Amino acid sequence: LNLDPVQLTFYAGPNGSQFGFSLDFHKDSHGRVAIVVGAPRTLGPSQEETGGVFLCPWRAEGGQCPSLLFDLRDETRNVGSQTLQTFKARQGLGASVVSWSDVIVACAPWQHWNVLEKTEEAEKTPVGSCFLAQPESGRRAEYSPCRGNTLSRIYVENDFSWDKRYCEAGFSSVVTQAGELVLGAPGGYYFLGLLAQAPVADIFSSYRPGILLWHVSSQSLSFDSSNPEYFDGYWGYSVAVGEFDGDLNTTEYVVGAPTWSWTLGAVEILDSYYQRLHRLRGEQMASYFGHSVAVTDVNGDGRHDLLVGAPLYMESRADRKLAEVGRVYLFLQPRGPHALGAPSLLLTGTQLYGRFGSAIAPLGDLDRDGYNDIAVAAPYGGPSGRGQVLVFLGQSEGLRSRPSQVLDSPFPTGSAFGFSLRGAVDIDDNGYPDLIVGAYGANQVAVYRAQPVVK
Amino acid sequence: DILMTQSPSSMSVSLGDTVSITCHASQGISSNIGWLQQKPGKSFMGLIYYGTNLVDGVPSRFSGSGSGADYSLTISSLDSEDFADYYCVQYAQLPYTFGGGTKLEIKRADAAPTVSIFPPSSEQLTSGGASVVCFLNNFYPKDINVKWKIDGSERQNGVLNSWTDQDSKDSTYSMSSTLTLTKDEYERHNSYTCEATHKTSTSPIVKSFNRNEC
Amino acid sequence: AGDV
Amino acid sequence: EVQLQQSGAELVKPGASVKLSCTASGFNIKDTYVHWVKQRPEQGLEWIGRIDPANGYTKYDPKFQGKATITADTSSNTAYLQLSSLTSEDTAVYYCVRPLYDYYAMDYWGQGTSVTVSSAKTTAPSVYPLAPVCTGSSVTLGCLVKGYFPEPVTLTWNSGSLSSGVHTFPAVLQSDLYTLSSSVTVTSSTWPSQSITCNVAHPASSTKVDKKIEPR
Amino acid sequence: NICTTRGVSSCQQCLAVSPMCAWCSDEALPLGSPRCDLKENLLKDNCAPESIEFPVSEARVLEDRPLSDKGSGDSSQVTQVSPQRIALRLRPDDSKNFSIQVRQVEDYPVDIYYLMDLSYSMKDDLWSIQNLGTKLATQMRKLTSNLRIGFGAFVDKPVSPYMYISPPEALENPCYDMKTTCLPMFGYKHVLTLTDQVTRFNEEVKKQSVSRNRDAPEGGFDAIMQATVCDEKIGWRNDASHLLVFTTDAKTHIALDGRLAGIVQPNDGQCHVGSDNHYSASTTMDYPSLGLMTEKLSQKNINLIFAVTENVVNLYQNYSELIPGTTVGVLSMDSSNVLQLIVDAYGKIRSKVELEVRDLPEELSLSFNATCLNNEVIPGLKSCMGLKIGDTVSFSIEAKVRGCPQEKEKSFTIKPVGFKDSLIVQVTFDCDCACQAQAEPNSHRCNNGNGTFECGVCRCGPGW
Ligand SMILES: *[C@@H]1O[C@H](CO)[C@@H](O[C@@H]2O[C@H](CO)[C@@H](O[C@@H]3O[C@H](CO[C@H]4O[C@H](CO)[C@@H](O)[C@H](O)[C@@H]4O)[C@@H](O)[C@H](O[C@H]4O[C@H](CO)[C@@H](O)[C@H](O)[C@@H]4O)[C@@H]3O)[C@H](O)[C@H]2NC(C)=O)[C@H](O)[C@H]1NC(C)=O
Ligand SMILES: *[C@@H]1O[C@H](CO)[C@@H](O[C@@H]2O[C@H](CO)[C@@H](O)[C@H](O)[C@H]2NC(C)=O)[C@H](O)[C@H]1NC(C)=O
Ligand SMILES: *[C@@H]1O[C@H](CO)[C@@H](O)[C@H](O)[C@H]1NC(C)=O
Ligand SMILES: [Ca+2]
Ligand SMILES: [Ca+2]
Ligand SMILES: [Ca+2]
Ligand SMILES: [Ca+2]
Ligand SMILES: [Mn+2]
Ligand SMILES: [Mn+2]
Ligand SMILES: [Mn+2]
Repeated sequence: LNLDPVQLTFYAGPNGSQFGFSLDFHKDSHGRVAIVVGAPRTLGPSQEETGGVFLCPWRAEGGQCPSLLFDLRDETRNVGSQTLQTFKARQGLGASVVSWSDVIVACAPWQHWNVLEKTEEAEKTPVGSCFLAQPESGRRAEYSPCRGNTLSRIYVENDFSWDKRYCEAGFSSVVTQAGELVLGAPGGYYFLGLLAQAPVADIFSSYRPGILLWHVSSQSLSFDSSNPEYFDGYWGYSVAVGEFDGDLNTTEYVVGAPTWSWTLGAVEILDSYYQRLHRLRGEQMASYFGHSVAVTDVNGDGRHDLLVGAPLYMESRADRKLAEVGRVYLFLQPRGPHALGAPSLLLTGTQLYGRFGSAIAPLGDLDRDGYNDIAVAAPYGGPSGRGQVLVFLGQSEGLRSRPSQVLDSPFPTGSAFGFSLRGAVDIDDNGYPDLIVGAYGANQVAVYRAQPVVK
Repeated sequence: DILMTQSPSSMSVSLGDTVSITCHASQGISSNIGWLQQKPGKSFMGLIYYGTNLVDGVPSRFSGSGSGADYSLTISSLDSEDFADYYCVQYAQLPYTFGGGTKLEIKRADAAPTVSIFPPSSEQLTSGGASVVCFLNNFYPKDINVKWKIDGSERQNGVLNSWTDQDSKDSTYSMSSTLTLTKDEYERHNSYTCEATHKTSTSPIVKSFNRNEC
Repeated sequence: AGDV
Repeated sequence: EVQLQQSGAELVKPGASVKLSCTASGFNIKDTYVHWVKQRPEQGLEWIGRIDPANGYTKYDPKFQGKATITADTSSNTAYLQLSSLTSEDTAVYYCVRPLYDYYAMDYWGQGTSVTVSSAKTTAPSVYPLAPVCTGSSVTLGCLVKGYFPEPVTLTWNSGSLSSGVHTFPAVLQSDLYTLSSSVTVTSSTWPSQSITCNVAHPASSTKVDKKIEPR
Repeated sequence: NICTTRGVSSCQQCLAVSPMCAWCSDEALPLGSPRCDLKENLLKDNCAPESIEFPVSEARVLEDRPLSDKGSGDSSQVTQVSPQRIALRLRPDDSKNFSIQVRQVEDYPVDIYYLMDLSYSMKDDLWSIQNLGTKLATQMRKLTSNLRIGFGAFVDKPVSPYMYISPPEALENPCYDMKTTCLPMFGYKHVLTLTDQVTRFNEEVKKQSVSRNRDAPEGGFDAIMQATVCDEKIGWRNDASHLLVFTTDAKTHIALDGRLAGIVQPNDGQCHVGSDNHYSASTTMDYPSLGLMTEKLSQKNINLIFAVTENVVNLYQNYSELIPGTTVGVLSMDSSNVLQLIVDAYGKIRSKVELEVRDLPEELSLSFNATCLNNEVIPGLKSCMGLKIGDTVSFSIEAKVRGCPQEKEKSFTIKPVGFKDSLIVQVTFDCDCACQAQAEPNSHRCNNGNGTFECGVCRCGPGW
């Protein structure tokens, strides 16, 4: 409603770096808000794509940003009559960033790993990795829970059970208020998908450079499954957290499995022990139901509500014809211990191939009416097909069926404007929450400031 | 197997000193080394891992270093507890192999030993055996040599020695030599002697006694 | 399993 | 906190089989590798082998192949080391070890299990008094505990009354039987004026003999 | 009375009242005679026959070629829709009707592009279809005398994690870690352009071999796109039934799955198969969506056939419902019965006749009564089912115009789905009178130059 679409702020990065593929707000020790941006194709030392992370300070005019430096050299450790290897080429560092406290977590979902023992090997596979940083202090740390030292032959004998060689940890990420990092790994357990949790404080205190393989006793990974319903479901394609069991001491995880049950797609709510509390099934096959999940209380009843995006949903139209537009589902949490019923509201896209639902960002209370609001991206929507972000306002009955505001893309075609979003943070300190939008196709980030309501 | 030459085997030092143990490998191990501590009469404790990284709970006065095949543990400002055994261990290759070990002993001024010889007891002789005991108490350094003699001639068969760890509040060592013979063989001879050789005295300290005599 |  | 409670000391006969344990406390045994290390005074430290309790796969030093057999049960949260066809060289203290963070390190150690191999049956000690020879300013007496098995034996003077100025030497194995000695020094005005007694106790045979030092 | 009680002002307003109204432009009309009445009532008041303005909604044909009996031979001069063009004339709020006939012609040319999965899981299948080219055409010869067949193969995106990238020998031989040998991995490759020489099919198959990849799903949809949008390469003929046979024994990758390989760029729907006959956007462009596949299949008029094993038949039977016009058959494990199911699929394809309308004006609305089976009329239906090759059906159509539009000349089309021929309806909206062509602007009769005299009455000229 009251986002300023006239005077935007534009940050930018190297060409072809996909700057803006991921972003999040970041407050230092003094509360000074910044913007961390990921560029998963930034050039490395050997003029080869390795990705990178930038930490943009707030400036109403925007501009260029400084790099948040990480180690981009391949590592090797000969130990235990084995040879450990890390390959950061094409790793995609910055394919997902998230901030908590004064710490930044940037992940490289396709960092490869291989263990050599004489003539055998564990196979070179993308286990993924996440780089953690405390910008003010300069501290650095890493977390790669899916690394292993088991050889290829062993997996074959065991029928490829508990195979964490293709996790791609960091594909999605979130951090609980308590400080527990949760990494989605849609390739874990032979493309079933796993989660991996671990306290940030324990990641830092247990990391030392060069070790490559170290223990984080307090971590907690999810479990394999012999169920064909979970096969090739990419469990962990998208992750979030919230409160869905009433007990405020526990933190519940939300996970997206967009190809679950033979591309029917689903999303499950769990506890910190990965025990499924609820499961929400896709409405249509190959709609990628679960591509993006969001948690926020939209009806102002204290209870977090769930929002799920199915970017490729094909709406039914006249003469028995289907049109890919996308869709978003709203699930309101019921009072006390009760299951989440049918979706309270269906938001369907308009622009063909627009992928309405490819991202969903809680905005907080934008118009300050007491109900939290959201922003839905259509990276290829709008009458021009350049991009579009639609703001839906909260209300007692859930959400408004129609958008209060639409943000058309200031970038050219192919910018993927809206592929990433983030809101609910007041960056200019004017009392209203603001929205940042990424456009990795144009290597830029567009900050929308929220102004007092005009009406 | 990789060999770990740990030197020195022992060193006598005082509190507040700064000492450095070394560890040499038969080949490169690229910082894949760990350092251990074993206080006397107790289990082991981890000090260092992967060359330089301290184990949690370890004082900062400890510090590892080195590369290739030569590494070193360094203790700055020695403390009373730091006097103990220390070992290095490589895990670059299987099987893991340890070092010879190094014992940190307390240093002090030299001191001669108080020799004391004791003939067999009445109870033992009536049993059919004869044991002569020669105690060498309170001396420093630890290096010492004992020599038994029967009728002036050396005897080596049937001797059982036993040393003590460095005593606490005087930092001295002690020893107990026991020559065991049969009652019959003990009475074939008259003179019995134990000679002590220490760096203190160029001439050996001697104490003897005569059987069938007081 | 995979490609089998 | 990580602690490795190993089993109590073992005393067996040559040719038998023993099985040591290493229970984990404060953590799951399944977390990390578990190594076993043999320690002897002269030979020093020797690495036996390791085990990954999660899957059960193991590695051994080719010196202990056949002799040592490492296993682990995640249920009881304990790891085991079995030694078959024991001998005298198998007399050593055995430690179970796991790393802290590094996958391949050796940081945390148990208290250790002492193993003694001998056909020697339980034997009571023969205590003997040691009086000086028929003068100086200070006199030195002694006591000799000879021929006993197994260890240990608590030696005291005057039933623990006389503590300072005493040297009790470590025990030594004299052909499948232990031998021990102790000495004490006082002034010439203390002996034979003040009576001194050697108090030795052997819990195994349940014998506690005492001998008063008599001059000659 | 409805034409008189409305009290119209001009000839134009009179016809807009009802299709049965008429107007009289006669000078010698009585004093108080209503000029807007029935054609019978006007002639009863001595109105000049020429002065009657009474349009009638007609519907004559222009092109009425006869339905062809044999689709074989000729330079694609086959007719399967009749009539092909008709002129339609309507008046405000009126409606006229017309009929159309469609025939599923016998002996119509057929193209069959065989899209074969050649992942390692398709090991056993390759041997069974060794002589597919010939054992086929023999059965197909009984439904068409002009057949062409081609062949293409697919595996998955040759990029990690789908592809084995270690050791270096695994790139040239993905079966290196095993005891055997196989081809390097490949996304999609064209092998044989559609040809009437069947022995070219057999001998091209006999030189094929499987490859190997890591994940059970396969990039078969990447190959459905290219085999559709690369017209000149595959060789689809303009006048022939297009059959694209998709063979696989496992699940399939879909849109947005590529992100597990770093691929985020949507599918552009364009051809990317060069002279090397290999799909070149395989490792840079995401898999296609079902909506994008439906667009090109409908655009290039391709009929997709999911010839899959029974362990995934329920999966592709559900996809087939999101891609209208798609059929499924059960691959008997070793592709032994692929032969029979393609013929059963082709019959299933040519057993339906569903009409489709294009470029229909906002004003016109159509209604249909289908005549399928034996003269069985089915109201409110524009599709037939249960038909055989050679059968013929017909439909009764009525166009109901609403008001009178601005443009008096429009034209729409009625075509059966998948068919080449179509019926073109040239509509003409007649809501004007011929007397309007010869009006008197600023006439002396109407308020002394301040009006216009047309069709008898005095109209208020422009500007008032
Ligand atoms: C391809 O597409 C088909 C068509 O949709 C899918 O088949 C359906 O699969 C779903 C999921 O397994 C089935 O849903 C279940 O229905 C059961 C009862 O259905 C009855 O009624 C229908 C008609 O009313 C009949 O056709 C049917 O045969 C049955 O007689 C319920 O018992 C199930 O409920 C359970 O699960 C839900 C979800 O968690 C729980 O909430 C319930 O409490 C309960 O535990 C469920 O609702 C559906 O019946 C299937 N229909 C048909 C016609 O087969 C295929 O799954 C799909 N497959 C692939 C590979 O694409
Ligand atoms: C389609 O069939 C319906 C009958 O189901 C026709 O509707 C009738 O049309 C006649 C015209 O002479 C009317 O007299 C009837 O009142 C109509 N019946 C109903 C129920 O509406 C319709 O005309 C046919 N249309 C076409 C295009 O064939
Ligand atoms: C219009 O309909 C009538 C009966 O409904 C029919 O007889 C006539 O043939 C139709 N007109 C045309 C042009 O087919
Ligand atoms: Ca909770
Ligand atoms: Ca709520
Ligand atoms: Ca609001
Ligand atoms: Ca603001
Ligand atoms: Mn396959
Ligand atoms: Mn198969
Ligand atoms: Mn595959």
